[PDB]
Amino acid sequence: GLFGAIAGFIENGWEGLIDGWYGFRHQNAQGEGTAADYKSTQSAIDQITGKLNRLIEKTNQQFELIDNEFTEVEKQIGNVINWTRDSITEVWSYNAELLVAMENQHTIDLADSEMDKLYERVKRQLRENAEEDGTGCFEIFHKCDDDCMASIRNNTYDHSKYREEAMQNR
Amino acid sequence: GLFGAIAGFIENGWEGLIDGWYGFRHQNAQGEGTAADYKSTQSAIDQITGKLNRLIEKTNQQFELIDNEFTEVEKQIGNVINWTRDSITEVWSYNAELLVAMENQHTIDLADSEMDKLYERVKRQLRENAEEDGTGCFEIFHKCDDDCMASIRNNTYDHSKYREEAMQNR
Amino acid sequence: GLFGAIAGFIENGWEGLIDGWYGFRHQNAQGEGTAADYKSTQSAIDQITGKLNRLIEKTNQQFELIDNEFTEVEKQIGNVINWTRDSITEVWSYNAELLVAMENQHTIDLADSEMDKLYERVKRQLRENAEEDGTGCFEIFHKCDDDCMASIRNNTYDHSKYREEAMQNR
Amino acid sequence: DKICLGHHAVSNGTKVNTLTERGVEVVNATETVERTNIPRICSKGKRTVDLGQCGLLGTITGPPQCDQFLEFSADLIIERREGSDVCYPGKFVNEEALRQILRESGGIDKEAMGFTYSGIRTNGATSSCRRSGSSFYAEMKWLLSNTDNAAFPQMTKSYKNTRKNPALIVWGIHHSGSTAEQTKLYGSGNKLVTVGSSNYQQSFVPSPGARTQVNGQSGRIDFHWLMLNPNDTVTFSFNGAFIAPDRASFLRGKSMGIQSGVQVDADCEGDCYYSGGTIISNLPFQNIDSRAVGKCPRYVKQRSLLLATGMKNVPE
Amino acid sequence: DKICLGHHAVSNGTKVNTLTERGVEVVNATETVERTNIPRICSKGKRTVDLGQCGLLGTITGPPQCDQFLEFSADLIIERREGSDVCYPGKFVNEEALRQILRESGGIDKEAMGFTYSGIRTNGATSSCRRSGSSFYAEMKWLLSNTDNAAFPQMTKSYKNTRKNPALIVWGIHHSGSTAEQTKLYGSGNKLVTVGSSNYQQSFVPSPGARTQVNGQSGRIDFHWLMLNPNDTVTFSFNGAFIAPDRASFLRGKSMGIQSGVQVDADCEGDCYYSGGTIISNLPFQNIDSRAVGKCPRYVKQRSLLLATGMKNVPE
Amino acid sequence: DKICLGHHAVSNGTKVNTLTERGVEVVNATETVERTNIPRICSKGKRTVDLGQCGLLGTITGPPQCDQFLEFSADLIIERREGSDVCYPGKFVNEEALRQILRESGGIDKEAMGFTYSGIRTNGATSSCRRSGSSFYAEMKWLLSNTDNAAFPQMTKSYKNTRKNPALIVWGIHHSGSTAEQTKLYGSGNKLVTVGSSNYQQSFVPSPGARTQVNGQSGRIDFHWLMLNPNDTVTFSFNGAFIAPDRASFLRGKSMGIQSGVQVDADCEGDCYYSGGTIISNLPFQNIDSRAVGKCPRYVKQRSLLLATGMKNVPE
Ligand SMILES: *[C@@H]1O[C@H](CO)[C@@H](O)[C@H](O)[C@H]1NC(C)=O
Ligand SMILES: *[C@@H]1O[C@H](CO)[C@@H](O)[C@H](O)[C@H]1NC(C)=O
Ligand SMILES: *[C@@H]1O[C@H](CO)[C@@H](O)[C@H](O)[C@H]1NC(C)=O
Repeated sequence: GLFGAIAGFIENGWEGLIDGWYGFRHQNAQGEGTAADYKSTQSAIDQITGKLNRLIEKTNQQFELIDNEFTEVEKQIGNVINWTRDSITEVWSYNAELLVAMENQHTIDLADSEMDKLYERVKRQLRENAEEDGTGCFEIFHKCDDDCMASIRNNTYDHSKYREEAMQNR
Repeated sequence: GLFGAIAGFIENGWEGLIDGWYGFRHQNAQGEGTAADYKSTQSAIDQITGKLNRLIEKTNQQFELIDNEFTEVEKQIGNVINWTRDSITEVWSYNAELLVAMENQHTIDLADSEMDKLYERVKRQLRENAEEDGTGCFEIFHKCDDDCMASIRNNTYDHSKYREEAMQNR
Repeated sequence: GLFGAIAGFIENGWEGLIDGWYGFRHQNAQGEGTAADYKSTQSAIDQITGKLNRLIEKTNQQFELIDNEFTEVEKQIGNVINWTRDSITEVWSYNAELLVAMENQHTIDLADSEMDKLYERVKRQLRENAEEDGTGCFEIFHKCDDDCMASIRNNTYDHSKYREEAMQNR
Repeated sequence: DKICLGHHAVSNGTKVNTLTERGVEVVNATETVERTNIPRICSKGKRTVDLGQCGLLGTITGPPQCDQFLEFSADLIIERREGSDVCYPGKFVNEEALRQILRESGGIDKEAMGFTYSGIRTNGATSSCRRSGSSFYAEMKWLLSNTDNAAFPQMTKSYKNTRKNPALIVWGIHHSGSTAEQTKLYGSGNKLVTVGSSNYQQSFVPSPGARTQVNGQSGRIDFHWLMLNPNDTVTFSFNGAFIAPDRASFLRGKSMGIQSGVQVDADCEGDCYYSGGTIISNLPFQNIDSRAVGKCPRYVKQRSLLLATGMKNVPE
Repeated sequence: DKICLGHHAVSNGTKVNTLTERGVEVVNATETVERTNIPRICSKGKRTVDLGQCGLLGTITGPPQCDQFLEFSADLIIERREGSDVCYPGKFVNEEALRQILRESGGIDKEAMGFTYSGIRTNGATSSCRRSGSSFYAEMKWLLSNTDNAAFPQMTKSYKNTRKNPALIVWGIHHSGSTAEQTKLYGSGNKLVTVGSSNYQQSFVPSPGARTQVNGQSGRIDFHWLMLNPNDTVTFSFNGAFIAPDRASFLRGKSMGIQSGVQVDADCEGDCYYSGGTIISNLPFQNIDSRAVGKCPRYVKQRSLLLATGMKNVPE
Repeated sequence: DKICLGHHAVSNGTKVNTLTERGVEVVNATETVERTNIPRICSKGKRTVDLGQCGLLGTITGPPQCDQFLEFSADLIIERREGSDVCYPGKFVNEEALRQILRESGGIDKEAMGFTYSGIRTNGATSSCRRSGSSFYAEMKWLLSNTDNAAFPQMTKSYKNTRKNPALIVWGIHHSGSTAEQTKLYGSGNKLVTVGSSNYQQSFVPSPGARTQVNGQSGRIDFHWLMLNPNDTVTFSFNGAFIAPDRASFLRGKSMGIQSGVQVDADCEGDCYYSGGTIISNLPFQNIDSRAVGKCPRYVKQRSLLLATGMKNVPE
């Protein structure tokens, strides 16, 4: 939680959000709706994908036998070979464990960031017509019919339309 | 300072804060108090601990002699051995230096993050009853008795109680 | 875009900003001006510099011949040598590609952070005298003559001077 | 009144490790270390050779077993635990260097060395190299004295590699079971075999005497081999105990040798092989065989290293 | 009026490096590269062997020094700079291979090879292998002709490994200080020693002649060794210059060998050893000995690499 | 009314790779993998030696080619494809070990070994080692019998290293083109050469016989070499076929050897050399020669790895 959204100021995830990774859940006069956000969901996805594309990789370098499983090579040479190979195992095993931990840290942090980024986008959309409840909700100081909610999701909410009324609920 | 709080908009640390890593310092009618925040302090600590737990590690791989300190092995073989070992020294020396620098970068940034996260938590708590002084203070537009400050630290500050008065100090 | 500013809520860069990396572009009564911000620009630069300093590095370890280009060494030994060297080539090639990708990720994110940090600095400066347009602009609810703009850039904008008026444009 | 934003979760996510914390539950993860075998050498697409009873070095000298393989072609060569390079008891000097050379050679193209012999037996044979009863290494002439105890003529033979690649030249030194049998086969008095080119230069004395009864023989054959450069020439000086090459070997193209204990299968396609199968995987790591060969995922100690592919998982 | 939040600081923090900046001051840091020795081989918990004067290879042949160690048991074996494998001057063929084999063997269990000899001296001795004045390698019979210049009988001896593990077999070839002393010990005319199993097959001629006066001798003993498989058999053919095995050696369990210059200590417990001590540490890196052995921290060039364990430090 | 903040951009930025995305356009980047050669051994600052026709091992034995180089001094030594260690046909036992020893030696300081000979020829020569017509390895005396077929006296020679460093000692074994020419040069009957110190101990028999006609000779010289410790002593026992050292070699200081195919240049300064030039670069990686030597950038498979040095680039 480098960004403090996921597993942070948002209390927990929505096991119902089967539509995408991020989303809005509104409550108005008409009832209550949950919708997923394509842009943020898709970005988080694009990025994790990119990680995969990079990590699912084949090096075009062939390695051949220097050992012999059937008739064991000379002891000193085979011992040097065993030592080199074991040392190399140590390096890659480390490289793998580190790579995976670092990548998981960054993946999680990245998702947290995408959440924050979305929240802050909506916050910016509202401007002065809503206040932050601190749990990842915006209390809207005007009346938000289902078309309004929709407008907030498709980023077409004009704060000017509702400024007077909302402000007036000072 | 990926987050700009520590060594950022907060001017500097408090050599007096012997209680924890993060904390509130209030000034009200009754005087002036400093207290530490358990949750944020404890999170930063938990994480650095986890780093340590991972980095203080023993590999269960034995390595034996292929060399000889007393009667030097054959030159060509011992030269190949010296070359392999020196190359492997190069790799681990790099791996160590990089690991440490990357881990220090992330540690610092993570602390910065925990500071921001706390600040923003209080901001969220206060809602509309306070304004941001930009130095990492909140000027409260109402009267904050020691019980009030306490409530802000134990997260029990109800902004509703003071909204009228604070707002009214427009 | 870990921070969502660069290639984020700011729509795009300014091909005209030849002064520095970050900057303010204001529009007032008297016209329209663009200026660069020394502090943020210089910080992003200081850091990428630090990366370079670390990455442009020479190891003071000499490596000598164990091979022979003219008269090829014994097959088994030279095959072991070829295998060790090729394995080490695999490790460094990986270390290099990873180092570069990780460093580019962090560099980008760091710049994004510096942008955010600057924005938020100005936001903090304004306090209550301006509102966030969401494109990385501050609409100022008072009159900002060129000296005022200047004051905002050299960090000498006193919000007290303009609070009454700006607020009053509620 | 209100609009809230959130993120998904699942009831049962999977745990992964991070820089900072062990076993954090995230939504989805994927495996990074391959553990999945295919108990069959995936030969499809490449020309394969299974040697079975044949030993690899044997494909040059040509004892009974390797009669199938005296001129083989390959892309993939397969050694088997039961393989043997030998019929009449003996080791190859520098055996493994040669084995490695052969495993990458794409097969061998054999060719006569034009050796003619005067006033001696060319047809030495034994009850170990069985075919028509007693015989010998189909590429080696067992040079013997004209009749028992007849002093073996001091001879010299010679061969020029007249091709663009180099030539593999094998010869053998018969160490007799007793001083009696040596002088029975080659005549009394000292014996030497000298071998020289421009690269090579070495020489051999036979060592008669009794060793353990491997294959019903007590004496042994020391096999020696050299590489012969284009335009170069080999010379043999000898007066006994010399098992002569009849043909020389040339390397065709390129290949890869593996030591397998499992079936072939030209249905599936592969590129990483290990003694007990094939490893087909996209994963950048494997935990199967340290020693596996071909184009391979890096070998690591770790059974599993799960790579998160989803956000922190925080259920209700 | 106001509530402020902050973080701690200390007047004197410590500097660490980051991806981006060198020597940034953070609150607390911890060391990551171990530099801390213990000038003593931490032997506690494991059965130790200090050889001192004894040389490791010696424990097979058994010169004076190694009489303590002819049947030793170990978990940890310790070579000392003064150790010696030899009393009568001579090298071991493939010495270091063998040394490595012994350092991991858990000790040796010796056993008679049942060699009986007819009509020759079995009791050859020398003023170098001191005990009761002159003696020999307590595991080797110095076979000599029945009296001076007496032609040494052509002999053959044999031994079957009848155990589940393999058997270490050492023998020696005496190279006499002069042709005179050779024919004085074994009689005139050529001499050969042949050695064969199924694995092995090799042979030896003595090389009489004068070399530098090591230990007051001019001639040398070449020690040769082979490993003998379960069910297998060794055969020796010879007529002189042959230093015969009396017993064969078997490997007990498992162990680790170190080359130390420092005292033992069964008070402290350890797992990483280097020539000048023991390394007990949790740290994942060390800067002590490139060559250190056991279960060890990775060796690095760097004296110190400080790992920050606290936030950026910004004092007043 | 308004103040806006932003960042710069450029129309044409450059693409780099990140953990998350391939080929993202950022403002400025810099190259990280060096590809830039200098077709010339940058010798300035360091004392150089180009051997050309001389072979490195030759600088000890001293055939015609290496007469320039019998006592050379260097910091950087340079082998050339045409170099040769030999005039009269023959190999060096353990050649490459020695080559490596010499490439780091800072040069050689030669010194007489005080060998005197009685009642034999000291001045053997041949039509291969051309100078004044026929000659020999300017550091080796070709010891010959006093006249044809004259039995070669059994001799012994000896040398003590009386310096603080060790001493390089080379000697040779002449394998004659025929048994006839051997007994023509050294007399009939067996021949042995034994060589011993405290470190070393080995011996040689000549192997007469005909090999391929390299340099117009059919027999060969086996060169052998040993290292001789301070205070130590070498002894040679022999009765023919022995090519004697006249002088011994000592190692001056320190140097580095390279195998180059390109010109020297004492104008430019360097520290990383590869067969086809010099690599001067700050870059931490190179794609030029796997095998390059000196103080070098790590070798990597990748042609280019661009490291972003500027922000994400977003033009209008
Ligand atoms: C190398 O390790 C393998 C483990 O599979 C072992 O079988 C072999 O004996 C080792 N080689 C030697 C001789 O040290
Ligand atoms: C190997 O390097 C060590 C130093 O670590 C040195 O003491 C030794 O002489 C070298 N030996 C060989 C043959 O590499
Ligand atoms: C090692 O590789 C080089 C080129 O990469 C090749 O020329 C050489 O033949 C190889 N060595 C052996 C003996 O395989």
